[PDB]
Amino acid sequence: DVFPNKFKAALAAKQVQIGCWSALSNPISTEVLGLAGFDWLVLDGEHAPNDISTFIPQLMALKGSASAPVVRVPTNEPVIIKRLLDIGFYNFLIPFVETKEEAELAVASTRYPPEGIRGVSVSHRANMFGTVADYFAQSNKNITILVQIESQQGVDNVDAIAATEGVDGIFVGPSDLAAALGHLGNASHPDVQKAIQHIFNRASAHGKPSGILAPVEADARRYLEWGATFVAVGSDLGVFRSATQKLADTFKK
Amino acid sequence: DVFPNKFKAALAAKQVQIGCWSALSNPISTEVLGLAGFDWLVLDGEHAPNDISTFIPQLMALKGSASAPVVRVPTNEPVIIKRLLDIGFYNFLIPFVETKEEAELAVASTRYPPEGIRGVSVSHRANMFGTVADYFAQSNKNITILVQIESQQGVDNVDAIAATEGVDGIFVGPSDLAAALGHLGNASHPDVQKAIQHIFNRASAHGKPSGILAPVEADARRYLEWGATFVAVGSDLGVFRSATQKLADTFKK
Amino acid sequence: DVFPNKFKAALAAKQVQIGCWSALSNPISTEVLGLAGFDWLVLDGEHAPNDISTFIPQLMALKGSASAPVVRVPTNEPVIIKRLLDIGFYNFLIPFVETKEEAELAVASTRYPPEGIRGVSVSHRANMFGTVADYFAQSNKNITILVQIESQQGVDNVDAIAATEGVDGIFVGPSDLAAALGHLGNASHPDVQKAIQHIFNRASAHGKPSGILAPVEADARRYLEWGATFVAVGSDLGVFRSATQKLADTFKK
Amino acid sequence: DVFPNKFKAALAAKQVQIGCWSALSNPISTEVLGLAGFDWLVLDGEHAPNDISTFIPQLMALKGSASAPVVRVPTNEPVIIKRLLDIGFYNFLIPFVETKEEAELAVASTRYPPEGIRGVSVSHRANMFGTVADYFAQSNKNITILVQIESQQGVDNVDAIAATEGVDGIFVGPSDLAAALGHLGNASHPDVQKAIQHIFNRASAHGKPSGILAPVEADARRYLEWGATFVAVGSDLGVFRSATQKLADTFKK
Amino acid sequence: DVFPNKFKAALAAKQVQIGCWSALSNPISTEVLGLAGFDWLVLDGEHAPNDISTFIPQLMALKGSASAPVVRVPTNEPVIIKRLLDIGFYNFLIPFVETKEEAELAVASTRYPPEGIRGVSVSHRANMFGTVADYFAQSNKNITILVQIESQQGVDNVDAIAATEGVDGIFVGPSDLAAALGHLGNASHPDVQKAIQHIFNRASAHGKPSGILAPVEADARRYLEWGATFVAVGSDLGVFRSATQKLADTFKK
Amino acid sequence: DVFPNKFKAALAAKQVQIGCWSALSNPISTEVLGLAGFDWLVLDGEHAPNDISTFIPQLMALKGSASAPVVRVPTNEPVIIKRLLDIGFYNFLIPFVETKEEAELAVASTRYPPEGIRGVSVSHRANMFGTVADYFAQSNKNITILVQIESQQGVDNVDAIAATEGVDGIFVGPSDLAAALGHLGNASHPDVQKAIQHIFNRASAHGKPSGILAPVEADARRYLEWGATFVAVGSDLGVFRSATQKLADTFKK
Ligand SMILES: [Mg+2]
Ligand SMILES: [Mg+2]
Ligand SMILES: [Mg+2]
Ligand SMILES: [Mg+2]
Ligand SMILES: [Mg+2]
Ligand SMILES: [Mg+2]
Repeated sequence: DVFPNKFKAALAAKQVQIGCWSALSNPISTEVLGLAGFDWLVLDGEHAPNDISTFIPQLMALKGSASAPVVRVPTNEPVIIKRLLDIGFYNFLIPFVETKEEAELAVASTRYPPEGIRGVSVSHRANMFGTVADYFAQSNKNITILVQIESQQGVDNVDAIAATEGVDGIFVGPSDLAAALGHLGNASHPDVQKAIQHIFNRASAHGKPSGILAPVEADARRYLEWGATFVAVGSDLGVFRSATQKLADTFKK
Repeated sequence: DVFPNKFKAALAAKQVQIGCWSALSNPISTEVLGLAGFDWLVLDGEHAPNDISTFIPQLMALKGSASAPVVRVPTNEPVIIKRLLDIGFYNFLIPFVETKEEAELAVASTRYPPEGIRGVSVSHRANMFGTVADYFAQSNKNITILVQIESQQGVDNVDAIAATEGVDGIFVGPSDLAAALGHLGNASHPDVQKAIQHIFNRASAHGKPSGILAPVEADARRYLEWGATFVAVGSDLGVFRSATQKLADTFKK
Repeated sequence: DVFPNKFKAALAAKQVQIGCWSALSNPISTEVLGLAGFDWLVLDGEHAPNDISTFIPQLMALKGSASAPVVRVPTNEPVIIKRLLDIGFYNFLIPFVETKEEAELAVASTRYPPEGIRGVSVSHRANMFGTVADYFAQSNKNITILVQIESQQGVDNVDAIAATEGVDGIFVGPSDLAAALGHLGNASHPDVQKAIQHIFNRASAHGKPSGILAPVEADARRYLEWGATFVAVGSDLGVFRSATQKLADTFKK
Repeated sequence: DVFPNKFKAALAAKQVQIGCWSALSNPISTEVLGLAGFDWLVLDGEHAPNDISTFIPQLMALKGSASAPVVRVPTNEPVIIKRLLDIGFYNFLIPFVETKEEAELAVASTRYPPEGIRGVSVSHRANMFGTVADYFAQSNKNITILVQIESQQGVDNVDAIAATEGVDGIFVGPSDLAAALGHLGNASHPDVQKAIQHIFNRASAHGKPSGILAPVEADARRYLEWGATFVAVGSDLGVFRSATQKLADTFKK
Repeated sequence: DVFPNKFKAALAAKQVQIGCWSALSNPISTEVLGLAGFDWLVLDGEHAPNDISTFIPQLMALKGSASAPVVRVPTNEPVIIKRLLDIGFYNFLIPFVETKEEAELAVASTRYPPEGIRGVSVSHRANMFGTVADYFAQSNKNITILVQIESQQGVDNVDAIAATEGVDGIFVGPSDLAAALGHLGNASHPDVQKAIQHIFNRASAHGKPSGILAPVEADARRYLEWGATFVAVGSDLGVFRSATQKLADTFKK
Repeated sequence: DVFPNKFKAALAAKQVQIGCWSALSNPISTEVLGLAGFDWLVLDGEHAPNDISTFIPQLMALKGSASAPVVRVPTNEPVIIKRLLDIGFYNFLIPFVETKEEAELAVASTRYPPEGIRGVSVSHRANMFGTVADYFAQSNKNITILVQIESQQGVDNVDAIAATEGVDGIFVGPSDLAAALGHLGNASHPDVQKAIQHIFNRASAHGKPSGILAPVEADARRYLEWGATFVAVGSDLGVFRSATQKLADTFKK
């Protein structure tokens, strides 16, 4: 049931995918998170204490969950992507995608030659140790590549990036984008808001779905109205912090 | 700093202490939990996958937190209590205390001879490796013992148990008490509610504060009105499960 | 999905169940082991370095596997069984069951009151954090109890043990039985073989299936012919040791 | 290589064995500790955060070290001893041995039937997965049992305990003995010193070597003069705490 | 109490800071190390088995310690620095800083745009999950950057490096410097000694404090006399090795 | 006994070395794997979930094994090699070695200046914390460098690569080579077979031994006949998968 990648297809079909970020970096809470019904969960390897050692336990925790696991790599480089592919990730979120070349490299990092440069191994979690049918051929067509536009250069080259073959979705990272535009900590600033819609619009111009992280409901709904389809509406860490604080406050004397 | 035990003092003063249960068994989420402001947190070793290997990481995660760490032991026996004391626990929740003798044994398990049977070690987290002043003497007077009345025999012997020297609080375990009274999964049944009130009354009669676990706000508020002072109003697990499901439902209905 | 317990049903139907022991105590190899197709896998907590900290990772590794996970507890006592139940084990192998009383205690340790003495918790892996329907009621009828007859007293009391309500299967532990009969390391001795057949006969007399661990194919096949139905035919450790040595020998003689 | 047990032989010969306690509970520092040249190292499972999960890593860290690994069990009970034996421990320190019966039980817990009650497993670290020659037979004669006399009853019954077959050494636990004699934290009190000498004398009377833990050089040297042969002269924790504080003080006064 | 960074200020004030290296890579011994009173502790990620998985446990172990935690990164590259910042490190030691450009990149790696290129996340250990006041603004002014001059190129460009804005301290790595000058294993060679004082002197010429690692007391004091202020006087590993060996030797027969 | 490197010498002597790949990434099974008698074991860090955290436990597990540990790095870059050297690896397998420059960099990454660029540390597992005699000098001559030729560029430059000083062996990675030649998943294709023998032949032309991974016996023997000497004949993962599946199939009804 590994292939076809249902998430990748849903995205292409322009269907709304509701997601949740994951930074708690442990299999116990992540197993619980997998019961919520989110369409996709982002195991953050860039801003959370996640790595191969924590990723496998969480992927195992998510076995049976309807949620599509997505790894947000620490950076766009071929080696860590090679390693994350074999441990079982079929969907990737690439931070700071600033040029056409970088978008091409990200895609190539997930495809075996001649299409890409992915290193070959005959047995691992990805092909469930040789039990995944026609693995080598099917893998090349079933990896989701979501590139993050969150820098001025990325915005400048958004068209070339979105036009890149293999780039399945254009994702806006609000915090870094805001910082890039001189508005650190203030993504709601008008100029950042304009940049966001511009990114969504250019994604659409190239037939690629757009996405974003929006933990504030009002923002998430506005982005959805603007045409975004794969929207992360919060994070396990954020809801845990908020919910635990609220419970304590409710009884505060 | 370690001593005097403020939590123990707060209980003796019959001051309200709002707590939260912990079963996520990992230092990452627990550090966040420590920011909530709960007066006490129960690291569950009876019904959650916690053990000494997970307890120390979480105790370290809670260093600096205003929340008093309390360990709920897997069972009332000397050995594990001996080990939990040395790793840094100064507050204990003892499950299934059904007789005066069992109450006395729990207390004795936390005190050095001649008062108790606690094994002696000269350096460990508890005396912060020899840096806690007058440790041996002060330790015996600074351990909190909270006994759980959650069985028919426990209810029958509640007076002798509450009258036991060293028993700092009388805690009601709703689920086991309900089951013991023939109402598994129905702690709201009048038979159970009546026993709870009775337990609270007898704790008061012997000058000991009473407590209970009540994840439903209405229940927690009723128990507080009845006079319980150390009330756990939820769990990190319950809060996490509910909050994540809620976020998903908000967008997926 | 969790209930009804198919393994328990298969045993009641006297259907053959081929199992494999597990002592490698890690999620990496165990996930691979789950692909083999064994009807049941025994995560050994008595003679292998397994504990709750290693059990959950392996249970997660086995999610989706057709193999029924069975835990062989370190000893027949209430507390550890209580803890193993909540982390997600629905099938148990109990070592050294020597009397009717011990058999009854093992069964009781897995059932909530009034039928048993199992401690109650409202959320854990066992009820998949509150998502298992009618959990409390169904759990009591869906736990498999396999008792090990591996001592002289166990043999003497095999009838009373097999007649005990809740005892789902009569399992022979070859090594301990051989030692108990004065033939340490020689389970093939006629004295031992005779006791095994006798045990199988008495299990059948009380309508309970019998089982045994037999890493030698000829032995396993003989025991199956004698009528044993849940037979462990090897271990991940034994298989690994043998296969790796064999590969090396093929080239180094 | 595994057998014969050289440490056990050294004790029988009444040869001095200098040991060091270990509580740092991790393989990194323990590997370094194994380079020190101590005759024996005690991996403390009673007063340090050690358990099977930390024991195997440290045993592996000590492979090749001339130091004999000794585990100090959390308590004198059959089950944990059974488990510690299989993971690779051949030398045991038993806390609170107070009667002849308890001494006999500790010994029996390490020997296979008919001599003892040790559970049988055909492959584990102890027999290095089936590579230790004549394992079953040799194991029964190669386990070291060191009993701790550290309670008033233990002192009263020291003769019967020392006379017990299988008891290889009589070890004095200073801290618990002092506490038992009403001198908590004052093992130097004459009452305690007198009991120690008496214990040493009775061990000698029954042809068994005596030992003790003495982190203060003057104390260790006095005990050696009195006739103790297996003396732990410190702990990795005590040495580390002292040495690091000393280095800091050298520059900060 | 996260900001202001007291260590960073102390350094700027030219106050002597006594430090200790840490390579034991575990929270147990590191918690003990934090009680010694060192002004700073270097959790080595370049030559010790430390990484994100070991760093968080040790940072938690150091909560409450007066010692300022400093991470010595594996190499000077933006990605690992990004990750180490979010896990809670506010002080960095950068190995092999050989050019002005590299010094600039190291500084920029720790500052949010427009000042630097640090990736943005709204919740993590660094801002204690949103509880650190005015975090985004304050963080950019509270990160300590200590660059290592330990290569011939670094020596050649020491002036440009020390003149770089954001470079708070010039640290000499003796072992690599010695090797670079053709004196591997002999930092005491006259030419290496001259290079060291030259580095200290150029640091001073640009108003930046100088530092070095000197486990031999005589060397540490000489360097202090030469004007160095942040001097690491040993390591947890070195003192442990020395102290354990000395204890054993003291009793060697 | 660390130096001289016996494996490195055996290779130079053109002696056949039978190896086995390791991807199970845990110390339990790897300790067992070390008993098989393979001449070398490759702890895979490129296609298996291995890293520093898993490498040290496995190296400790292999202490006492006659098998030479070899790490296959995730990629050819100086930083991870620096780190792997200090943790105790003396033999390296470098993936995708495509040019003379890259071969030179790999060699240099393992040698201290002036020969190479290896970073210097005075105490770590590699010099067993200062106990390895004449370490600094001997290390530079005792590291085995095995470069992988598994790309078209590597084949084109095989002569320059094999001629590089310090390159001890030319290893063919079949899967990547096949993919590079347009035959993904089909290394048996005639053109790949020709490329393999060509690589072996060019290795010989420069006096360097050749090696390859060949899990199919017929292939391994053919390669040996072609002149290859360090041949990996399988993997722990592959044999485990095959052997466990076979055992289950043997009894399948
Ligand atoms: Mg971003
Ligand atoms: Mg309860
Ligand atoms: Mg048995
Ligand atoms: Mg003691
Ligand atoms: Mg250096
Ligand atoms: Mg390859």
